[PDB]
Amino acid sequence: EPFKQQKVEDFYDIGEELGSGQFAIVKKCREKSTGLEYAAKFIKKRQSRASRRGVSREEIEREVSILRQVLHHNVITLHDVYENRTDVVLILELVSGGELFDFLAQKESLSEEEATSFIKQILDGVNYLHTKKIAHFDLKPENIMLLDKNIPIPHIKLIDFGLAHEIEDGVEFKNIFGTPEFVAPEIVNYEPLGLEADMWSIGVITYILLSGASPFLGDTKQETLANITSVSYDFDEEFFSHTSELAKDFIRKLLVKETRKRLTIQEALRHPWITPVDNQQAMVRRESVVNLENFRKQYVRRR
Repeated sequence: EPFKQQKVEDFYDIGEELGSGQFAIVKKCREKSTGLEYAAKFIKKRQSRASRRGVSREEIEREVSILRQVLHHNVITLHDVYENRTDVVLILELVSGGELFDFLAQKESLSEEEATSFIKQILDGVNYLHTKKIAHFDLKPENIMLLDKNIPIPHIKLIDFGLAHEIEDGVEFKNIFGTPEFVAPEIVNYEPLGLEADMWSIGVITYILLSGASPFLGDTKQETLANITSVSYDFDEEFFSHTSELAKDFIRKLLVKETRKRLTIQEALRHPWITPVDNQQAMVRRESVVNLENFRKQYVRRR
């Protein structure tokens, strides 16, 4: 339905900053009428076409269209949409538990069983999207949030659908976007895009989650892109000495250039590392640990 033309401030209390993109600013908010808390995403609108600042009507309407479709316990929910002269404001589910990687860095120990549990949460959210032919296109640790960091096993919420796109039958979608470190070769090569790009990103997130190291990240953006296109990564024993074989197989099957060869979200969920076939493989996963020393070190370096 239409965006609300009323003043956001007239119906919402505005609190602290939660974050921002280049073209958006997210703030904690409360609906005066209900007393309920949400997050208000203020997206700056473009003036005409050649504007350096602002997001286009098409891109704003796409994000809204996608968010209005999604109702899943591992995905952020949309509440309301407002529009003024400068901004289109998205009223979203309040997510305030911080980044998953922040929480993990806090743990005294982490087993691969625990790790897979969090990974499955992401996989469950992505599956829901992919079933609806929706690609997220921006899967990275920043966009992997939690509701509450104070329950034993926190619940993951996938956020920021600014780059999300509905995959159409027989329509070629080609674009260059996202954070270099996490993008699939087809993005870099300006080649047809689909749901496969998300699966590559999951492989990168898993890699970092288990090691602290990033598979393709170089000294510069130039190096990073060269590594991605040539698929040049390793399981160095400095970072992967504790890692199980199935964990490496899971990643190895996700970091594949050929899109048709890469695991689908369904194939990823069935994979023995996520889903043990017998008690043996379940116990191997249970006893395998993540070196949080390396994970923590590298995460603080991201701060």
